[PDB]
Amino acid sequence: MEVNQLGLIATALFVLVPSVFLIILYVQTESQQ
Amino acid sequence: MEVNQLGLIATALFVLVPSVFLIILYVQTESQQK
Amino acid sequence: IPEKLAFYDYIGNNPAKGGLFRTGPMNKGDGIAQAWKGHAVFRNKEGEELF
Amino acid sequence: AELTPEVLTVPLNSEGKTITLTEKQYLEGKRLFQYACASCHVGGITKTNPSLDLRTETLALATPPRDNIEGLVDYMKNPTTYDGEQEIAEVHPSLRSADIFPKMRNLTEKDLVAIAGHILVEPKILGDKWGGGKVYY
Amino acid sequence: ELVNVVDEKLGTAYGEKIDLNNTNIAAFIQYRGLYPTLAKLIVKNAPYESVEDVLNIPGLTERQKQILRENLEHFTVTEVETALVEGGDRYNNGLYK
Amino acid sequence: METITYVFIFACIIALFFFAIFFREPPRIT
Amino acid sequence: METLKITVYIVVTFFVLLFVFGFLSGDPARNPKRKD
Amino acid sequence: ANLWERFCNWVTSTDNRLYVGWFGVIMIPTLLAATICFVIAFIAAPPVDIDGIREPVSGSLLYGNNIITGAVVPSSNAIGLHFYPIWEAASLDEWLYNGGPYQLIIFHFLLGASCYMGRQWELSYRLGMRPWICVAYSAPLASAFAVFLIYPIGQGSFSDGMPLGISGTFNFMIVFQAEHNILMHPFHQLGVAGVFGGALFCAMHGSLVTSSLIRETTETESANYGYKFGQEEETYNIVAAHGYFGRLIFQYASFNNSRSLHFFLAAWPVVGVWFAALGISTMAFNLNGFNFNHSVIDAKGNVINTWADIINRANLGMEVMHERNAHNFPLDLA
Amino acid sequence: NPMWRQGMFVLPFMARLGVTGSWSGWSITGETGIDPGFWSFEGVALAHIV
Amino acid sequence: QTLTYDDIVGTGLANKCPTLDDTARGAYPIDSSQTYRIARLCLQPTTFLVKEEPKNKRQEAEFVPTKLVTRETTSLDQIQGELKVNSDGSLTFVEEDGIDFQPVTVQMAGGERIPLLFTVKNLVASTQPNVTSITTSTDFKGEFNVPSYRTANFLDPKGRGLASGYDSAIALPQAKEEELARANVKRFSLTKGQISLNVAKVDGRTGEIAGTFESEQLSDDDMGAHEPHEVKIQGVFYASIEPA
Ligand code: CLA
Ligand code: CLA
Ligand code: CLA
Ligand code: CLA
Ligand code: CLA
Ligand SMILES: CCCCCCCCCCCCCCCC(=O)OC[C@H](CO[C@@H]1O[C@H](CS(=O)(=O)O)[C@@H](O)[C@H](O)[C@H]1O)OC(=O)CCCCCCCCCCCCCCC
Ligand code: HEC
Ligand SMILES: CCCCCCCCCCCCO[C@@H]1O[C@H](CO)[C@@H](O[C@H]2O[C@H](CO)[C@@H](O)[C@H](O)[C@H]2O)[C@H](O)[C@H]1O
Ligand SMILES: CCCCCCCS[C@@H]1O[C@H](CO)[C@@H](O)[C@H](O)[C@H]1O
Ligand SMILES: CCCCCCCS[C@@H]1O[C@H](CO)[C@@H](O)[C@H](O)[C@H]1O
Ligand SMILES: O=C1C=C(Br)C(=O)C=C1Br
Ligand SMILES: O=C1C=C(Br)C(=O)C=C1Br
Ligand code: OEX
Ligand SMILES: [Ca+2]
Ligand SMILES: [Cl-]
Ligand SMILES: [Cl-]
Repeated sequence: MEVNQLGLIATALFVLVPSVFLIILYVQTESQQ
Repeated sequence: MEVNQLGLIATALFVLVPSVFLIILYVQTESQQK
Repeated sequence: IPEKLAFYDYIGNNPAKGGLFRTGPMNKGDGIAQAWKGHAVFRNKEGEELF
Repeated sequence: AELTPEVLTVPLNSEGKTITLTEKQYLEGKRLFQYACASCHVGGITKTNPSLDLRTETLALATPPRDNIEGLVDYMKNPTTYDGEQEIAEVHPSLRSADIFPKMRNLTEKDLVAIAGHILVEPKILGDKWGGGKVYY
Repeated sequence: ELVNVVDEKLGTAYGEKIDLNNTNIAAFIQYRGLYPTLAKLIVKNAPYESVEDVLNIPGLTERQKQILRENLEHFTVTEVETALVEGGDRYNNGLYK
Repeated sequence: METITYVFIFACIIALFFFAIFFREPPRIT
Repeated sequence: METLKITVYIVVTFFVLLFVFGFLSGDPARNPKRKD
Repeated sequence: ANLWERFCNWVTSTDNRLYVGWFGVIMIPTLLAATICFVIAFIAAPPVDIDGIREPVSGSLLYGNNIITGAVVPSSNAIGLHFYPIWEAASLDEWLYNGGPYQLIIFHFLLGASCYMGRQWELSYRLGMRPWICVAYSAPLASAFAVFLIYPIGQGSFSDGMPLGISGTFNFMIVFQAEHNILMHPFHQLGVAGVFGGALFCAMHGSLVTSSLIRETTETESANYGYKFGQEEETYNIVAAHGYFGRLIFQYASFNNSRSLHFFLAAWPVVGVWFAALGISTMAFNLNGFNFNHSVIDAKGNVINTWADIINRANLGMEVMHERNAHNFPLDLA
Repeated sequence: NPMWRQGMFVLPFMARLGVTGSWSGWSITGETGIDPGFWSFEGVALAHIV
Repeated sequence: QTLTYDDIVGTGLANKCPTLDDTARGAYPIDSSQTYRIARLCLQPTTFLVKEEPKNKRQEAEFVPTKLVTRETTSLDQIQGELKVNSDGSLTFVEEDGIDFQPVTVQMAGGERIPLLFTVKNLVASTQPNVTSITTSTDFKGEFNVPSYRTANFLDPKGRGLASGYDSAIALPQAKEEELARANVKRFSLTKGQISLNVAKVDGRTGEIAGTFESEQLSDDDMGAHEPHEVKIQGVFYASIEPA
């Protein structure tokens, strides 16, 4: 299928950037006293 | 220039996955009791 | 001569002809092989076979 | 716009005599057409044979001509194929076949005239919608 | 080049008259006396080299022959087009109202 | 590539279901 | 196909029998209040 | 101490992380079978001749679909309502061509979801709860029965069951409107009132309780920390909430009784969706929406169109185009 | 166009030990209409996922 | 001992041609003065083979087995027509009517689906000369027509067709048309097929014959969108011959 070549990087960053934002916040919450 | 179309995602993930690994470890180090 | 035998006698199937960042299948390089063209015999004007 | 005597004036016979129906007759014709005919001829088409419709121009080219009261009344007594060659009372409702089409059993001569007048007046109201089918809904 | 043979046929006499060799049978309703009896015979005994050949259908009554003669001016013949005559399409071409 | 991407996201969601159910923060009465 | 059919019939019968015999096994009394 | 006694105790145990129970004994294998077949078919099944006219429709990701267009395609119109399990096909290749996966999925799903509903009764009994959560769930479940089973029965074919996919769902909706004028059916209108109203009252209840939370936290903490799981005191002031909403409208239009309030919140969407399901399930037998086509007529007899006639024109466009190669005769009678 | 022209990496290891056929009817030696049983390339893959 | 619809329904027997006993090794006399017809011809395919399309184009392509995916819907039956006695004693069957086609889809190894219109439409088939009696040595050989698998009204998934439909790719309003011409301009196929009938059993008393057939024809070309494949069909046949 002739899909948009930028679809992959768009989907990958759309998932990864906010997901890693949440993981960063979660992990530093767990590590608090 | 007719570059490899997977070059972009490969470079992006190459930067972001290990960088994010380090940022996670640093921030949860800073937040530990001092 | 079987096409398969002739195809082994071709450098594009030699595993020492590649490159570290030339990725993917061999077909991505020289193409998807379709048919043997046959054996080429070269001759000069005198008619001697040349190799 | 109104349902006037002129709208209700339709050809009586093939010779060019006209007849002017009453509004009562028009109402009777719609009622009786729905009672006995609309199940196949709703809107002036023919559900079981869409090649033949009830447009006045189609009826005029039928054999014998059916674009007048006498032709339509005769059709309801002894219906024929479009070319007049075959009598079809055995598969089309008629006074002749009231035994197998029981809704024809109580239709009087007066009723047939009213149904015929409905078939002729309605295209004068609806134009190409009559006999047009779903394209014109 | 690639050509739609039905559209092409519309540029011949098929687009102007009833083609005795191709036209679907419902078209004979356009004129008095042709449908269904003569129309069935016409389609069943097609194709025809010329329009007048329709008069050679065996079994016709004299009135039937007279009806054909009066309507020859509305008939034409073109080469049989496979796409118009396969699938029983001359008897039912999938068009209703 | 698209198919891999769609199935990957789906697979992550199913994994998320597993952790959200079996490795949830346990409800505690305090 | 024949083996597949027989296998599924056996599987279905097993679970259906579990269901019926399970609810026959004193189900009213399996509550936290009155033992019926 | 006997194995069947011990097994019954584990099956009906209130201490399993996920309750099993006797309905669960049917639910778990049937839902796993439907889930596994659905996932594999959605990814990899070849095209399916849904309308029985040797015109296979591609549903799977590997055969050119994305998440929005992909589907598990209903079984062939040639099958109709015939039972088409795997062992009825000469081969898996035939089974796939004819839409076998669809029947396997929907039959296992409908059985499993019915057992899901019984399981809701069962656990509530084991926990000493009142029993009617399962009655609330009967509304979505009846809706699933309507589009996967009852509508196919009425029309004579699982090829008219709702497809298992996003665009296939829209296809079912548009054809349904063409053939039943569902928008003009009062049970679908009650359905809309049910889900619009459910959404409205959801936002309403949410906002009113949130508005009257008792102060228990500081400016920097989430107010959610003001509630502790299992505390005996209510966490909001319903007298304040009612005092607000009774003044928004008038006093008697507002609930001060939490039990009455929450009963209303249960009943309104459940009743409405019941009527939605009955809408599909009775249009399954072709009792269709109101038909006011050509209802308004002037003094001469000219049709005066209304908005119903414009709806009709849109319905006609759907009608004449749908399944463009499947109809040979002038009426679409099923 | 054998597997090694196509960048296939695990396909040769399945074939090396006797998995040569597909449930879809082909074999890697070019046959048609073979029944590999369950232990086709697809069956091997399914077994590893489970 | 006579079966009814309810004896047969759902069994698959409805797609099977009649058979004759092993004792049916007789001879049916042909009177060159009598006219005859085939009252019923039945053709039951037992194997579909599709010719492989190799790349080399100098290797001999073979017919390979295929998997039928459209179920027990394949047989031709109730076929009838004139059975002429020619001056040289040969017989010629001229097909006139019957259930003389079936759409069929078979699948190659690897999944490629091959639809075809399995047919003997307009069959004309002749025996060898001097057939004074039809016996187990009689053969029929002939040709038939293979019309387009879809007829002229058929619309593709984007609404394009021959006697109906759009004549362009309307979802690509400003694309160049030349590259889409083969998909946009629908064409109606008409080709020839060949068939041989080998009589294996003859009931002289009843005029019934049965045997094996092999036929060869092209498959669906999707109204000209792609090249058809060559198909070989093998099976059994039954025919009842009658004085007419
Ligand atoms: C033993 C490992 C191995 C081997 C020998 C192969 C072999 C093959 N693969 Mg497979 N693959 C593998 C593992 C392997 N794979 C894994 C783990 C995955 C999941 C990611 C895949 C997914 C995969 C896909 C999706 C595809 C292949 C394909 C192929 C074929 C072409 C490969 C190619 O172009 O590489 C090119 C090689 C490189 C570009 C080399 C990378 C060099 C790295 C980046 C160096 C990094 C340096 C590092 C950052 C420095 C650290 C320094 C610090 C310590 C200071 C070839 C037959 C292709 C094929 O044709 O399939 C039919 C294909 O499409 N493979
Ligand atoms: C709880 C377990 C369970 C249940 C209820 C079902 C049910 C079904 N399966 Mg599934 N299946 C299961 C597990 C189950 N399956 C598992 C674990 C596998 C993997 C091996 C499969 C693999 C499978 C395949 C591959 C297929 C099915 C199919 C079916 C359907 C046809 C079954 C049939 O003909 O049985 C007939 C058996 C009987 C009639 C005997 C029952 C005997 C009992 C004791 C008598 C009482 C019956 C009566 C209704 C009483 C019920 C009591 C109740 C009212 C309280 C049916 C929806 C087929 C399908 O989906 O076709 C569309 C199909 O092709 N199943
Ligand atoms: C512009 C504002 C507006 C209004 C006033 C309505 C009103 C209505 N819609 Mg419509 N609708 C709208 C916009 C609107 N819609 C838009 C933008 C869309 C998308 C295009 C739709 C799509 C839509 C569909 C598909 C349907 C409706 C339906 C309805 C009816 C039921 C609605 C319902 O239960 O909601 C939920 C709200 C409640 C449950 C709360 C109460 C709502 C009632 C009607 C208010 C009564 C107030 C009272 C008369 C005031 C008196 C005061 C005094 C006595 C104190 C109702 C007549 C249905 C219908 O046509 O039924 C015949 C239906 O099927 N709507
Ligand atoms: C604003 C406009 C509007 C609105 C509000 C509605 C509203 C509705 N439509 Mg109507 N419709 C519209 C316009 C509209 N429509 C138009 C323009 C058309 C013509 C094109 C239609 C034609 C139409 C049709 C043909 C149908 C609807 C139906 C409905 C109802 C759908 C919701 C439902 O079925 O819940 C019920 C709940 C469910 C269906 C969910 C079942 C869930 C099961 C039990 C469990 C599933 C589990 C799942 C697989 C896994 C969970 C996740 C996992 C992690 C656990 C709802 C009343 C449907 C209906 O009434 O169904 C009865 C229906 O069939 N509409
Ligand atoms: C459970 C049984 C089982 C079976 C029957 C298979 C079968 C297969 N595997 Mg799978 N696999 C399994 C479990 C299994 N696997 C497990 C548990 C894993 C995760 C570790 C894998 C991960 C895996 C991968 C990554 C791959 C396979 C592949 C394959 C295929 C090729 C086999 C091969 O070349 O191995 C060759 C095995 C060896 C050469 C083993 C070397 C043994 C060393 C030398 C032993 C040295 C230590 C020993 C103690 C020394 C002393 C010995 C003493 C006798 C003197 C074949 C279908 C291949 C494939 O086709 O994938 C699709 C492939 O690439 N498997
Ligand atoms: C191809 C097959 C190959 C065969 C090889 C062997 C296969 C064995 C497979 C076993 C897999 C075990 C997984 C256990 C996971 C688990 O739930 O454990 C969690 C708990 C803990 O087990 C608890 O375990 C306890 C003991 S212990 O902790 O495990 O040691 C025990 O005391 C307690 O009673 C028990 O409930 O188990 C339960 O809560 C009860 C069973 C719940 C099962 C739910 C299935 C739901 C399916 C829903 C429908 C499909 C939905 C699909 C996607 C939405
Ligand atoms: C379906 C069961 C019908 C009912 C009820 C009625 N008619 Fe009909 N009509 C029907 C068919 C199939 C045909 C064509 C028959 C043929 O082979 O020619 C017709 C035709 C007519 C016509 C002739 C139309 C024309 O010449 O263009 C007329 C005038 C007509 N029908 C009138 C009519 C009346 C008055 C009816 C009720 C009393 C009635 N029809 C019922 C099918 C059916
Ligand atoms: C559809 C096919 C099945 C139809 C079956 C019709 C059955 C009609 C007669 C039922 C006989 C009763 O048999 C019933 O089953 C099981 C196994 O014997 C018994 O055994 C059970 O006893 C106790 C009851 O509290 C349970 O806790 C325990 O798990 C179990 O061992 C039930 O106590 C008995 O009441
Ligand atoms: C998890 C899915 C299990 C499906 C099992 C498919 C069995 S397939 C079946 O069994 C044998 C395979 O070894 C063969 O001998 C046999 O010919 C084959 O048809
Ligand atoms: C582990 C589950 C396996 C799911 C995929 C099984 C399909 S089998 C699949 O079929 C295709 C079409 O017939 C072929 O082209 C392909 O070669 C073959 O691998
Ligand atoms: O959710 C609600 C809460 C209160 Br309080 C009320 O009066 C009405 C509604 Br709806
Ligand atoms: O219209 C409605 C009336 C009541 Br009461 C209900 O419960 C749901 C809907 Br929708
Ligand atoms: O199939 Mn699905 O859709 Ca119920 O209507 Mn008839 O069929 Mn078909 O057309 Mn319209
Ligand atoms: Ca012989
Ligand atoms: Cl559609
Ligand atoms: Cl139809």
